Amino acid sequence: MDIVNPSLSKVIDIINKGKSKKQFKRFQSWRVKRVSESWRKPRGIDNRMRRKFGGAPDMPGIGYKKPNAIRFLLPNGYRKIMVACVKDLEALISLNSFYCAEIRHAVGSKKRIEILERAEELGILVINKEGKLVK
Amino acid sequence: QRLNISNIKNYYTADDIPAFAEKLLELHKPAPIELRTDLVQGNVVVVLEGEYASYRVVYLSRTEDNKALCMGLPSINGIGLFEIDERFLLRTSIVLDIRLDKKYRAKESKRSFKKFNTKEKVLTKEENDIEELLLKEIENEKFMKKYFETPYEINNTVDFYEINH
Amino acid sequence: AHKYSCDISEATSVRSQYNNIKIKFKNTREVCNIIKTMELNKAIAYLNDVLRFKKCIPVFRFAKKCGRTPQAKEFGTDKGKWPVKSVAFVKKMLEDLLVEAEKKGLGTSELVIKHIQVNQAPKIYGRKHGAFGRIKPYNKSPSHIEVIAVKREH
Amino acid sequence: MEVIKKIELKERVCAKGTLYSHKRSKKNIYPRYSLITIENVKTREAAMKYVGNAVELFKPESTKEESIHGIIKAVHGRSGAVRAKFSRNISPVEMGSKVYIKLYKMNEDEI
RNA sequence: AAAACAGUGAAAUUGUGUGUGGACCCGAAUGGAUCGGGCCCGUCUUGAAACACGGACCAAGGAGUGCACAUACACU
Repeated sequence: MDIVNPSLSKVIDIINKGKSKKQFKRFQSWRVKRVSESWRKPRGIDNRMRRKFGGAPDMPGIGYKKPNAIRFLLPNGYRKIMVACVKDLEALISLNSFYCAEIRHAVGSKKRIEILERAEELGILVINKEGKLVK
Repeated sequence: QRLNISNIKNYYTADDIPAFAEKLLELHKPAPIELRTDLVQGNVVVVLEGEYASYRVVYLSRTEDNKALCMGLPSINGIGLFEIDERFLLRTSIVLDIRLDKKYRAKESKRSFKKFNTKEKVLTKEENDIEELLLKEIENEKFMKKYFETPYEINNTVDFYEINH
Repeated sequence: AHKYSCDISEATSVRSQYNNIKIKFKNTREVCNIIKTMELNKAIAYLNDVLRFKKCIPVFRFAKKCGRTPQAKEFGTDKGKWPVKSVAFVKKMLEDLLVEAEKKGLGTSELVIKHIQVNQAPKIYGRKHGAFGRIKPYNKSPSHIEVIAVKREH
Repeated sequence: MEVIKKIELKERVCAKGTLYSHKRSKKNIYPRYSLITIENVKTREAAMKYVGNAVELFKPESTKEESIHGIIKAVHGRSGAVRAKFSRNISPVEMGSKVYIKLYKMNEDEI
């Protein structure tokens, strides 16, 4: 869509290139199909990952948490709020400097048209703008 | 207040973010680079980078911070008037006695290039003029004309910093 | 209706498919594998030689402990076989496509076997009695078949 | 053919060296830094005069990028070898290759 | 004992086509050979990679609960 928050425009690329792409897969989820990828802490008496031997993978923890300012920020430099009514946009009228709107999936075509018309006149960014309404 | 905002929005006071943005910008700002002192009008120099590398040329002026202006000899070695980063020049102890009337500007010689300029060569009045000045200082001198024609070659048998230029 | 397993134009092609056939799965795919990309008249000629024990079907995937044979050298291997029951069925199936080709107004020549595939059909259950008062399975493994032939652009 | 010309241009103006290892202990490797030897430089005092200089790895058979740039950061050991940093990490397949030393200094940010 | 809708139609497992590798995971890369680190989990045990036991594969089900009687804490 190629849009950016004006307050961060000259900084956003540093921020984006700085985000981690680490994944914390569950131990041995690569060995048997019955174990999903979702993280669970290992609790075995012998387990090599719990005991932190070199060569085993890394475990999650507080050290990896991002700085408080950068956290929750989308790649366009805004935070997101969910909307499903015309009367919801009315809340964003004070916050449009830092927040943007994302219309919920279940809202149908006829109603979406009414949301977008209101978004234009109030000056609010909607990130699902194209959505289903491309046809 | 409407229920969408009383929960989601609560994560951060985002009014603080401008202060963070400034501090981050400061930290990743480039360091300064020093303008050199060692070069005098009419010094011969050797080009180290880009399409004209290996040739001797004559230094004319500082231009735009680290940018400097040089002339080849379109008759002798075919190189015209150009601009380059002043660090891409190796100094040598020969100085010609040229003095110029006015400031002039030319295309930059970027470090990354795709293709050679084998053809399409022409000259301006100022290129003509400056050649017809430089040439006078060169004609009177013994082997100087040939000196400008042979490319430079680094000695492959001794450490560079042992040699003098 | 039937969704054939790939996309080729209705003009310039001829097709057939069958379900739950009562020829043996593993034998049938070794037959189909070797006649892929072959010209239709060549295919019918080759399969006639297999019925007479003059040429063989080579084996590559379902092939453990199989016999070695001088006829396999034509395909750069030692191992081959003569599965008569599967060959008779495939031969009939291919001959019918030449009827369709002629009737449709393509030539009887320049047709090439572009697609052919075999799939497993559901098992038919049976039993055998063993020693010490046991009963063990004795099932049958049928198959499904598709073919598409196209005219060479040349 | 531009490749044949770009080589001869570089050959006339640079010193030559070879890439031989990453920075490593007996057990672990640190692939962000690489070790180079320069042709006729054979003491630590001689090698100090190159700290700060630009280096280039040129690879004509590459489909992505024809050359990688870097900088010499420090001397290593007592027999004139050095440590350098490049814009991208050097692959183990690229060890043994020829490197060019460029006779001008650059800043750590430029690479 | 099993067996609901002539709905939707996951995983194990099979064939065909197209790509990438020779058990696989983590860290770092190339146009391209690869480099460094890692023994199979759960469990009793002073001590498990064990020549200790359980585990062929996938789905679904599957184990600190309710009442009575004294009790210490927090809240009214």
